[PDB]
Amino acid sequence: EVRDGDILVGKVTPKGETELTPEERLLRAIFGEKAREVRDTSLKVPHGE
Amino acid sequence: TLLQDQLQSVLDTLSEREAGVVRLRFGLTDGQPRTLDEIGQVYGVTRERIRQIESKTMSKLRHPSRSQVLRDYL
Repeated sequence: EVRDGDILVGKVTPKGETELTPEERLLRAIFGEKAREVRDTSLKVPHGE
Repeated sequence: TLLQDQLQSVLDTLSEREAGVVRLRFGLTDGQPRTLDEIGQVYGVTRERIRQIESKTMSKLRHPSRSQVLRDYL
């Protein structure tokens, strides 16, 4: 049983090779987690459904 | 922008040295990542002195009272 905003299909695409702000890159060192070189673009449910 | 403001409010509460080490290191006040000897060059210190104060600073940053307001900012 879903509500609106839930995730339907796990979809993910590569980003490429970009640069970051130094401030967020600092925080990623603070939280010790680089994510990946991909994009978080998955299938989710439309609203009121 | 408010994220950068929280960077200011949290980052100004630590010591005088570590502010300049992190800012001049990570390219924050200027915008460019630098080598090891560049920010130790203005201080007249060694690379290991920078690395122990910076690494101990990274131990200070994982103190969770600071991390609580910053976890959602991921």
